[PDB]
Amino acid sequence: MLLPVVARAAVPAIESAIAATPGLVSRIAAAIGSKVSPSAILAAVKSNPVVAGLTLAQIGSTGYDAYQQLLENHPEVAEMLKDLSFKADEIQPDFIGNLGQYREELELVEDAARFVGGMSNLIRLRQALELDIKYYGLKMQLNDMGYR
Amino acid sequence: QYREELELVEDAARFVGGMSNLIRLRQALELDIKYYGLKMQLNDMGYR
Amino acid sequence: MLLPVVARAAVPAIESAIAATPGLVSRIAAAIGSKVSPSAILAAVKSNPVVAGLTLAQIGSTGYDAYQQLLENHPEVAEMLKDLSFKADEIQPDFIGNLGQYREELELVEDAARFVGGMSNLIRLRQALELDIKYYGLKMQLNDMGYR
Amino acid sequence: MLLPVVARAAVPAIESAIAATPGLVSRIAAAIGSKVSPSAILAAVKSNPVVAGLTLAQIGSTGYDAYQQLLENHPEVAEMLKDLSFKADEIQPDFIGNLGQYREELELVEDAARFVGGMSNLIRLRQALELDIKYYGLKMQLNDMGYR
Amino acid sequence: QYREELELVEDAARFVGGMSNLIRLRQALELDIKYYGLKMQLNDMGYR
Amino acid sequence: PTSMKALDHTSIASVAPLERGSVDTDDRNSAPRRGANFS
Amino acid sequence: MFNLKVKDLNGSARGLTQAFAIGELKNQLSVGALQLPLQFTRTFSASMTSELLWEVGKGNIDPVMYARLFFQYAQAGGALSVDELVNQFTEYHQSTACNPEIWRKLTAYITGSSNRAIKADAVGKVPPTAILEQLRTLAPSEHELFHHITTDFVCHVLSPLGFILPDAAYVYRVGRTATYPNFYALVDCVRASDLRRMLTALSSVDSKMLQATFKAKGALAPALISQHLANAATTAFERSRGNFDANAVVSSVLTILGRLWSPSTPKELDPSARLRNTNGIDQLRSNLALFIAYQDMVKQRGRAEVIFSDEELSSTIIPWFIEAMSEVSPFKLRPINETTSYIGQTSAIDHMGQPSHVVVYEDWQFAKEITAFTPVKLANNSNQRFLDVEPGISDRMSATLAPIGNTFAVSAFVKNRTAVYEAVSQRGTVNSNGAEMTLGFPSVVERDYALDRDPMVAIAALRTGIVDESLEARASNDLKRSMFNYYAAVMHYAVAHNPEVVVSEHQGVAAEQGSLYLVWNVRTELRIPVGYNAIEGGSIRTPEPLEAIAYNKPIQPSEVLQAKVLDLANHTTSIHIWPWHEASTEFAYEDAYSVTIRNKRYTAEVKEFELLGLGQRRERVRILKPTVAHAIIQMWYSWFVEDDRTLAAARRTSRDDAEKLAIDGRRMQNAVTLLRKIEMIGTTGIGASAVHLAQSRIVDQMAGRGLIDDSSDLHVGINRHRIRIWAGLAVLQMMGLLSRSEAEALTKVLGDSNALGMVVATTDID
Repeated sequence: MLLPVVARAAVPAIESAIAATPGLVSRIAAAIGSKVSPSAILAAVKSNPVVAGLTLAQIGSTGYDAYQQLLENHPEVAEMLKDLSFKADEIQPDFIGNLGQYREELELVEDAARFVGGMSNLIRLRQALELDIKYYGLKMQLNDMGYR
Repeated sequence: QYREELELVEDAARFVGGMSNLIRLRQALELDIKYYGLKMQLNDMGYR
Repeated sequence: MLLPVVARAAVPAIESAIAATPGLVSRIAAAIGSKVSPSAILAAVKSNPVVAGLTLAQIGSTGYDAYQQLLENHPEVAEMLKDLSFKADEIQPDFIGNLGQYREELELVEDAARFVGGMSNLIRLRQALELDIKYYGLKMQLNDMGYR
Repeated sequence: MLLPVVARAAVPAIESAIAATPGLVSRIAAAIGSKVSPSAILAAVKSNPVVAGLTLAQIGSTGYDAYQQLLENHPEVAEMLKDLSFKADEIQPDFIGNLGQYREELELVEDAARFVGGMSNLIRLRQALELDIKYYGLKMQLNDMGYR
Repeated sequence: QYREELELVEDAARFVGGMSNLIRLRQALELDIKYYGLKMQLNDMGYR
Repeated sequence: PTSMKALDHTSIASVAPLERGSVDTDDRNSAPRRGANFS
Repeated sequence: MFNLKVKDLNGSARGLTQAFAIGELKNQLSVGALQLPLQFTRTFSASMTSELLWEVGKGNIDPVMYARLFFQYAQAGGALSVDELVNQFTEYHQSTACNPEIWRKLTAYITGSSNRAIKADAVGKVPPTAILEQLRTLAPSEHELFHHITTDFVCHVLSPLGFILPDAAYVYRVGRTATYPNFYALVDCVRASDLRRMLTALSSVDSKMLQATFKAKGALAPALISQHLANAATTAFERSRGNFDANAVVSSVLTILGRLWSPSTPKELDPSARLRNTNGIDQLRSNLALFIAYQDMVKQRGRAEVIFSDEELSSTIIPWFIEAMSEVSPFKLRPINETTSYIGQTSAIDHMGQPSHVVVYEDWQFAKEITAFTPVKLANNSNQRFLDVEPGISDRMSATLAPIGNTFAVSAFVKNRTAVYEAVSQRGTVNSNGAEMTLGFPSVVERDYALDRDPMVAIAALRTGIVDESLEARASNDLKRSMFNYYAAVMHYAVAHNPEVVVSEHQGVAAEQGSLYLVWNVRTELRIPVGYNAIEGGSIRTPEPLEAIAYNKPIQPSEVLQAKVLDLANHTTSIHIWPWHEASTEFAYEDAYSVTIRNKRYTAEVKEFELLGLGQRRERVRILKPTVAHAIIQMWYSWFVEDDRTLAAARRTSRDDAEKLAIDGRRMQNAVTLLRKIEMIGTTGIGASAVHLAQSRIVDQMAGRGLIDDSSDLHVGINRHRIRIWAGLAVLQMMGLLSRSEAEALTKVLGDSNALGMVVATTDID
């Protein structure tokens, strides 16, 4: 079924999207595999959380809000939701070879990293050196005044 | 008519694991080849 | 790192193929998945042996020599390289049924084999019988003289 | 100094490049920081292996052969030489973010990998399924004939 | 004139390590910033 | 020379682990972890 | 370290609150409105043990433990439940035993003889793994764990005759047990009573007769074996047949308890005068572990139904349900006082009475042993690999770690904490908030290291109550199962020290038809409430098990909690099939001791293989993780920086002379006890050899420059006290015990307090 807390907020979000354009109604009917009639899918949403999620993936404009709040309502649908909704990310032809050239380079950073400390430190230390000279003077002067 | 068919899935399911796994594994194979190359290369750089 | 002993031969071999025709440069860039620029792939070859192999599969004309020499100094890649480079051999529609008829026949050979000895023997013995008759006479005559 | 086995090949290789074009002579004089005269740098090459390497980086056309052979007989310079000669690989603006999308995807492969076995296996198993059906028939038939 | 100068390097050398290291470390800093971002991101994906 | 070839091709009796995992770790080398600075 | 604000419990820790357990996510939970009196005198606690490697290959069957393997294979294995498993086992057992052929075909293989008797001398030997290979083809299954159980059955009847090779061996790891039953852990342990009656039939077949008739006559056909097996395997098939659904044994018998606890049960459905008087309900009525199980039951199902006949049938269920649990199992009933024995409490009191901070901690016996193995593959691309324990690496560390052990015991951490809150607090009441409650649970952080998980999702599981989905199911299944232990382990504690408990029934939001929650009667003798309740009558009635803790007086833990290491040493030959790369840490280290002598910098690098006596760097070996050791030290670190932070926070705002000097009195006194402790680690076997070397890399680096020698009257001592300290971190750094970041901050704390400056100040006379 469907928990009521999800329902007070969730039901109108979908209904709004339907009223916005009919073109989505046919889409969700195809993806969820439900009767094309707007009353049908709305009956399905209430019934299963997994179904409710796939609908909110089909409409991301107004619907993104409830979807996130649905994550909190049901742990299980979201867990089995991440799999059912998936798209292969188009990979660039150049990419994997283009990465091959950085092999030499990254191994250089990690030699510098280990020496300094965590990567966070090295990012700091890099700035300290790049930093303007006057500052080294400034800090020296505060120590001259006996402040440290 | 689907009697023949569903019994086929559940033979594949039990082997792999929960139905959730098989849905994943199915995608892994359907997935583009380059990715297998990509992952191999990160292991070449010594990243696990 | 690619071993020098290989790399010495490998690099100019590839570079030669590139200079021969541009059409290969685009191909290897696709297969290895590297930047189309000839300088890029040449930077990749040096970096990884696995990559070096796939390139030499793409060009077999001039390149076959180095490839084998790569295979020698690197038994490691040999397994991995064999997998990444593969093509399903087109099977003839008639083949598997055409093989079904020889079931009766091969079982006949193996009955003859076991009797004689190893298959090597039977191939010999078959020739001995097929052999011309005079030879049997010849051998008999050397024994007539005393020769064994 | 420089080992003869290398030097034998090294010296004429450099000298050849010099005789090819003067434009390189000025370049190497700048990089190595040696007197511009062709006789000077040739005196330096013999003296230090580290210097000999940087020269062979400046000319890669004819020189790549000796360089590798230099690298063999001198594993010592190999570390030092690798550092002195370096160029930051130009990174594409899109790259790091473009990689961010594959986070979801690679974690999917490694779930499939662990199950099957080493990555090498999964690449095989993937082919086995993608493989044409007839082959499954073929193998079944050889077992029908009692072959294993 | 370089007396003053070389003694400066060898102060930096000893700190870091062998001269080979310092030549590396010098490059690491001179290196473009994006790379620091790149490496951070691979660690974000759980590679090491 | 004696031939150990035939004896070389073998299979090991297979078995399945209860909890799958730790598979790709067969061959890897993690390079050492440094200590902290000292003062 | 986990901090909660006891005043608002809902927000800070929802995991341990009761409002969550019975299904209130919203803030509201009923007051002491309606009530019924009760006393819980017993509980079901798991026996005290942790995982051990047990080997399945040999001919014995030990029914208790194979049962335990099913728990792990099905439950933590990612599969649905052990219930569905066991059912698919008895469909499998019916397949072979009731089938006449399958016992012939594999006795044709093991005896070799199809149609004729076998003499007494001509008896070959067939290795156990063999017959398994074929049984795979005969009676195929998707669970290998079944084939092992049948395989070593036939091995047991054939062992006396000697048809099989003894030598082969093989091994798995049984899992850890939750100390208190989750609802399903009841259902499981009931099915596992069936199973244990299954196996006890297989296990007990002697076949002595088949051994006697073989000796005298001299020979026997396979017709004697292949029957005598088939008689055994169908004795077991009897004993499986006709047992009750565990799911409906428990579901009912937790309901008909739940109706005789709750005061408000409608008379329309009232457990009848007979079953209330049933033998055994008396006892099960007063049992706690069931209650918190019941609360779970209704949390999930939301409801309950009694299918079994409300009278005649349900009075043969109970005596069957009791015999399941009561019999030796992982769960064995104990007097309630004992199961919480290790928890302990201490508080920081105001002048009036009430808590400012109050700490709850799990005592520990620090584990002083460590082992190091080298993994060995059987063949390329085969996962069978079996490790070799290497002594002489391990003898070093366990003689290194043994000195660490004595000085970190947990009680000395809180004994230290309360010494902080004495000094930092002002003189004035705490009305401003309920007293915050800090609770050390080294067991939490411990389980994160062996499972390799971010400590931040573990804590944030207790805080909000929901488990993150981003993680893979193998963790969540051990995370929630964990998060339930702490919940339970809390209420056993609260109840143990407040014997007066009262059972209400929640119906404010009408979430479920049946619900239950305790409310404690604790007598506070305090003026103002901590948490929020009216504190009326000189006793407060608080639904939350946490609040009811806060009003306790100090408690000293009477029993040390015991970690124990996994044991590789015993079985060396057996091939490990369980993944061992989860429990293994790579072992490698590098560090540089830098000192400045007469205006220069001298750095001594050092490597771990040198420290251990090894001459060469060997890559393979992997230290088996020292979790509980890394758990404690992790705690002691976070409480140290926490202390030293809270002081220097007050030290700024102190605005008193008398008090301000008491803070710096504390910090210094703290930091130089810190240091005398690390210096104590420096004298250890690794500490020694780290020092001896570090001085020696520094000497030969000064060879070139002649410079004058030291007094060493105190200089040898001053230099010495410093080099040891750096050993102290090096040993901690190289083993897992201290992460590199926190090692730096721990230098910085010891750095600015100028601890070393004050340590030497005791070695001079003026």
